[PDB]
Amino acid sequence: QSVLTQPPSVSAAPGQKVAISCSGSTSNIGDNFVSWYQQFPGTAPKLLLYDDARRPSGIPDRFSGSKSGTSATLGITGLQTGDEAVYFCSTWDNSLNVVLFGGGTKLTVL
Amino acid sequence: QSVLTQPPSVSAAPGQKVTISCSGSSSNIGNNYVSWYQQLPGTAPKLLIYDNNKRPSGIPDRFSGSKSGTSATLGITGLQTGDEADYYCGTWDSSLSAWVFGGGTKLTVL
Amino acid sequence: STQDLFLPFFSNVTWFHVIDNPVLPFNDGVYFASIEKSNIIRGWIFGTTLDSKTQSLLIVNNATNVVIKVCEFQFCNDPFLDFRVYSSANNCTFEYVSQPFLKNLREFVFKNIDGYFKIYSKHTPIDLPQGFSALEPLVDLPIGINITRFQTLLALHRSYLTPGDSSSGWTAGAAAYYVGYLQPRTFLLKYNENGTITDAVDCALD
Amino acid sequence: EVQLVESGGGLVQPGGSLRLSCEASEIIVNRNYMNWVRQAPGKGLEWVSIIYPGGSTFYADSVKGRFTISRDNSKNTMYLQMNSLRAEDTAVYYCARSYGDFYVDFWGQGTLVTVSS
Amino acid sequence: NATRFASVYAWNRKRISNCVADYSVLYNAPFFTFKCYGVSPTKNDLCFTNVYADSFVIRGDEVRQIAPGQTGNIADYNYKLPDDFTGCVIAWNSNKLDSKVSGNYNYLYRLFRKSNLKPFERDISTEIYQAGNKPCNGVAGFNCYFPLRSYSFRPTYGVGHQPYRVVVLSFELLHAPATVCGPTNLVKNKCVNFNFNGLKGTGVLTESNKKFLPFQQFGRDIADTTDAVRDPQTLEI
Amino acid sequence: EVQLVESGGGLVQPGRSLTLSCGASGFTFEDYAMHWVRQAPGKGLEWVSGIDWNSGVIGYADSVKGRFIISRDNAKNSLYLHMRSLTAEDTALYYCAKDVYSESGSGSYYDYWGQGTLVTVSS
Ligand SMILES: *[C@@H]1O[C@H](CO)[C@@H](O)[C@H](O)[C@H]1NC(C)=O
Ligand SMILES: *[C@@H]1O[C@H](CO)[C@@H](O)[C@H](O)[C@H]1NC(C)=O
Ligand SMILES: *[C@@H]1O[C@H](CO)[C@@H](O)[C@H](O)[C@H]1NC(C)=O
Repeated sequence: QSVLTQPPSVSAAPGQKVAISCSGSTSNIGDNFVSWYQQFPGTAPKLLLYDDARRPSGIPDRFSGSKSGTSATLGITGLQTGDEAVYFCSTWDNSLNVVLFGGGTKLTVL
Repeated sequence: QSVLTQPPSVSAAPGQKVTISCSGSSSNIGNNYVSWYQQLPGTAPKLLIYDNNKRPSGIPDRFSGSKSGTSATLGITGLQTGDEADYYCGTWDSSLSAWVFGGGTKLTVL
Repeated sequence: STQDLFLPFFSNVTWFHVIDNPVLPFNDGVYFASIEKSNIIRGWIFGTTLDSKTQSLLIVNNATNVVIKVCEFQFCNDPFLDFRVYSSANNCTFEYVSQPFLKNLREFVFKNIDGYFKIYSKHTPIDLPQGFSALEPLVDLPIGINITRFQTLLALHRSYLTPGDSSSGWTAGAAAYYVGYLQPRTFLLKYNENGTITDAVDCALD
Repeated sequence: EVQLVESGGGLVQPGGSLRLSCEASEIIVNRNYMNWVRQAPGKGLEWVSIIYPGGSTFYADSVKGRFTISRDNSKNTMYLQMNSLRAEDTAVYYCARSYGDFYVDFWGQGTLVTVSS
Repeated sequence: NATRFASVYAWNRKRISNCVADYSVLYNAPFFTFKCYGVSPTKNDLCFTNVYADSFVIRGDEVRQIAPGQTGNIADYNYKLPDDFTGCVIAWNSNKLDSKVSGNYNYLYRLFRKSNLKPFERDISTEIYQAGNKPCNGVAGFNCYFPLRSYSFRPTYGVGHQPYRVVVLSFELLHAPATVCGPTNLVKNKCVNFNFNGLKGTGVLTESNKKFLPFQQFGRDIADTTDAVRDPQTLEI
Repeated sequence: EVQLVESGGGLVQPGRSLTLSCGASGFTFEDYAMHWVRQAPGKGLEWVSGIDWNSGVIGYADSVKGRFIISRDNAKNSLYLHMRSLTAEDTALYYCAKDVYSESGSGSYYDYWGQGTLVTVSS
């Protein structure tokens, strides 16, 4: 059972570019699309991307990014003190046939 | 013509595992579930094995049931005196739309 | 030469205003009109009681869609649309949606016969005009219900969901709508070369 | 305690008619799939009839048409109407509850039946 | 051609109306069964106001239970066809698609119930069936059975235990304008009998040149002679 | 305009079953293939079950196979998940997620999420 592998936590000063890497294998990310979800504390997670690049209307432009291979990546800039949240990488599996999810990475504004 | 075939008798000494084989056309035992009943003398059949492997309601252990292709097998590690009874194998023959039972084995302890 | 439920030529149809929309009887169908610059007359409610006691009907030409429902809401004593001011609750049976129905003069004929509702219509660019225009069929709603009383709706600005606006309220743009009742008559219609009615002769006016 | 007790068994002439009955306690015969199975002395259980929750009945080949199974309205008891008997109906009929079509969990004690003069 | 099919206890009912139903494409995995009750399958020129497609996955030996006036595990408790069914029970083996080992428990059937199903009744409820005096208390136990039981399909079983996908098409006729007219081609320019939804006549049909307004479905000349007609199927004047 | 209401949320004992019965509003129900995603407190998301427009299930998570039964009615606009034989690890908050597709498994993105309900399983 392959599992998506996000970084446990991330920290960066405001303004810089922040990388969140969801690492998997050929069956999960190497063959299909990955989407990314944003969760604030005490809130229902919401769409922040899809099709590995595209963004839902309202999706922060500052947070965008696509990666190839077995890994996907999200890039963030203009980190406002409100952008502290948890980011999930969602993926489908072609072999095991069950949707996989990322562990979750929390973003801190220093 | 489907009616499962069972050896007329099987005999073993105590301490020797006893194997009983119920064979029938794959119309009823290859597509449905075997079940195995024990009839002590002058009594009423008592369910022994159900659903091709299980052992219900705490039947004395070491009683095993297996299904190989178009055949079913019952096994008793050792040949205890109390286990002496008639043994029957039953499947729901959908072609005849009828419960079909085996010939019955006269288990005798040597 | 057709005998059916027509509006007797030169009847005197009631006049109404917006600057009060009381319930009205529905004898044998209704010829309904409207004259305004901006759409203020939005929809109608039909039924024998216009309440949850018996089955009723609602037609509304929304901003982009016409919604037709027959499910007997608890209509407010002063139904209104700004939505949801009119209806309260309902279990629905029939439902229909289509394109919107419409210094302009609308027109409609509502007739319910043999368990079938029928709506005609003619939107025109414009004291009813002295001219003449035939009303092409628009829908034929198969619904087995009784309709004896109807009431129009409006789109004014200031009003309360509760029936608090009695004999007073928001004074919107002037919206005059006319109502006449159809009698069973026999006209001799004149189809022209393409099948477009151009005149009609009442067979008992004079 | 769970129990099924059956009565109606005795000598009878060929072509006779009997109403065997299955009485159910701790269980409700108007729901669990109930079955009538038989075994002539020195012979093998043979499926006679199964009654479904919904009233549907199934009978074997040899026992078709002549017989009938029925489910009482309120007595919590089931009955076999055996009619048009022959020599091959000598039996020790049992009534048994059968989870679905898979296995026969509970068996009644046994009610002899004889076809002779 | 859907990727997955509904369990037999929660069958779907995709209402179909206001379209042209070509019934030929259905003829095609080898259609081990294509029966019809009420209408002759062989060669679609009737108009029905509603077509209901009820689709599910039943094992092979129980395809014979999808039939009017039939009883058993499937017809009594899961899917009950009426005594006057008009439609076509289509079926086909699907051991390639619907028989994985990760998807064992995707297909369940209702093994227990208190009464037969009223024709075309769906019960998704999962109330613990009570088959005893003692209350079940909402937890399964002795004489307290959970109704739904799993097929647990395997690819190595027989052709009598393998998932035979099934689709039941019911054609229905109310006192409302029928719209499911699925294409009969009819000859033009030559004297020919025409039967337009019961409008029977004989004549020479020609490309019309008169402008019927969209609310008009007939054409009358002077003295009420039927001069033009529109096809209730392809809407041609 | 898309509100997803939940239900059936409340403490349940270690062995009793439960029925979470999501709802819907403001969108066509039988066109979209809904889901059910749980989240244990202090942890990330864990997919629990899926379903399609024909109510043909997608498959359950490996940990909950054979004890969760997901169904739906497109008439009552609902999506039920009858939990059977719960345990300690099954405590979580259950979002009634959504999918834009009707086939669920070409790599789909789940748009609208309900506020979820909390199921706690303790003595
Ligand atoms: C609506 O509800 C009323 C009151 O319960 C009931 O009498 C009626 O049959 C219902 N009608 C429909 C269409 O469900
Ligand atoms: C309309 O009223 C008549 C006369 O009482 C009654 O017979 C009929 O059922 C009513 N219509 C409907 C739709 O119930
Ligand atoms: C009828 O249609 C023809 C062709 O468009 C047009 O020339 C003629 O004026 C029309 N007659 C009327 C006014 O209906």
